[PDB]
Amino acid sequence: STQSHMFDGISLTEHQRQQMRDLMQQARHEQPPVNVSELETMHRLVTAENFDENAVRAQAEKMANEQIARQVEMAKVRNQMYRLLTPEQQAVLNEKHQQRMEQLRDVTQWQK
Amino acid sequence: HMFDGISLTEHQRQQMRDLMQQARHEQPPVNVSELETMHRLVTAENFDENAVRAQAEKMANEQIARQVEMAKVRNQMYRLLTPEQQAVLNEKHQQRMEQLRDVTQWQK
Ligand SMILES: [Zn+2]
Ligand SMILES: [Zn+2]
Ligand SMILES: [Zn+2]
Ligand SMILES: [Zn+2]
Ligand SMILES: [Zn+2]
Ligand SMILES: [Zn+2]
Ligand SMILES: [Zn+2]
Ligand SMILES: [Zn+2]
Ligand SMILES: [Zn+2]
Repeated sequence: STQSHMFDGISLTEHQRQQMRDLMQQARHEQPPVNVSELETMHRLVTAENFDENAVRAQAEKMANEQIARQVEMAKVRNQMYRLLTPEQQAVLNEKHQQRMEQLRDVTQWQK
Repeated sequence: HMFDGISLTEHQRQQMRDLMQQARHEQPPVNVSELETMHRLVTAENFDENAVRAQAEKMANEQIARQVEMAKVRNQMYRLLTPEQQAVLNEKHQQRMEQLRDVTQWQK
């Protein structure tokens, strides 16, 4: 899923938005477009009378081992978008990120 | 989502919510560490494809365990259902599948 609102709280000259959106949808491209297949077999497994954990694990690992490519590509794009920014815009980015992290930890502790 | 369109006694509704909480228990927490080193990679002046790969995988593991535990519980819930309800679920499943398919050839 897109990082957007990734440039929330950030703006971001208009040519910067041009260069951004072009191509940020290339980051909407090579996102994860699921199969009716993955979904059908997943469904069959989940709906089964007795559960086959090893099967579902197998299917998960396949799916992931797949996505990894996309993951990497979209990471590349993201990095480009990042490089297209000013150290202060960046500052704000890294701040947003760090916030997000803290939130995640708070949630970890609460659910611990 | 997966029950979208099924109901469903209060007793069993609470069973399922109970199971849901205890599931947000048995499942792996978001490894904020890997997230750190990832953001860190993504924001470096020069980009290390292989490094990023290493991290992607290193996270993949938690991703998998999540999928498996989530399926474990979804299946527990399905078990809780009654024959009727399970059939309704099949209805919704097939509808969903239709929409999906009919769309996966659109516009073609
Ligand atoms: Zn089916
Ligand atoms: Zn299903
Ligand atoms: Zn696949
Ligand atoms: Zn906090
Ligand atoms: Zn605990
Ligand atoms: Zn950080
Ligand atoms: Zn990040
Ligand atoms: Zn990991
Ligand atoms: Zn387990």
